[PDB]
Amino acid sequence: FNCYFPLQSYGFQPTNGVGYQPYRVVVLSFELLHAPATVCGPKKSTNLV
Amino acid sequence: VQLVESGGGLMQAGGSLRLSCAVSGRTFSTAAMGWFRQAPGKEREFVAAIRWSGGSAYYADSVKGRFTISRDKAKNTVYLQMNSLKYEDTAVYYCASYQATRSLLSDYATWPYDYWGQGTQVTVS
Amino acid sequence: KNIDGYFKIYSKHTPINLVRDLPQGFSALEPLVDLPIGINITRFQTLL
Repeated sequence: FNCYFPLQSYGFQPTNGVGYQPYRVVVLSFELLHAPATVCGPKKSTNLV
Repeated sequence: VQLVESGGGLMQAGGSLRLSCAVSGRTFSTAAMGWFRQAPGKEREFVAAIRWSGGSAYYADSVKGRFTISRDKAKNTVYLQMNSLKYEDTAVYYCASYQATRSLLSDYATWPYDYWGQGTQVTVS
Repeated sequence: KNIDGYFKIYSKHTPINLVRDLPQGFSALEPLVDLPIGINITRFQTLL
């Protein structure tokens, strides 16, 4: 009484509503530190003038 | 998983008995085990459940205060202590495994479980 | 200092001649390392 386990399972069946269907989630956070920027885009570099 | 029960047999009313059921394979750390029983000609009935993590126990009313369920995590074994045996307690008892985790323990009384042991007969004279 | 889960180390080496305490004066510590640990820290110790 008033003492419950904090976690609970998901019910994932093939027949479940799209709202209840499983979704895989990736969250990308972008960070500028006290450090060189080391993750860059594929944009090609050029000569310096 | 495979569930194997032991400890059934003939006992006189008023005695006490400890059941054993070893759980093996992919034993989830945040699951629970329950014991249920089916008497000849009756529906399967929940007896007691224990959560593997933390060891909190939930009992059916017919046995609460008389029976104790326990588990030894290191040994992966759950026990049903059947004290004050009565005639009506005569039945086949099955050890049952839950994979799904519930926030409300009482839900394990009604949840349909995944795997069942073979059962061991206890008969109370 | 371990800020936001990033372990920052600044340092400076200078020659000194004193057996009493910290020399009085002024000198700046340049950064050396930034470790992206995310480790919660509350205690530490020295090894000699």
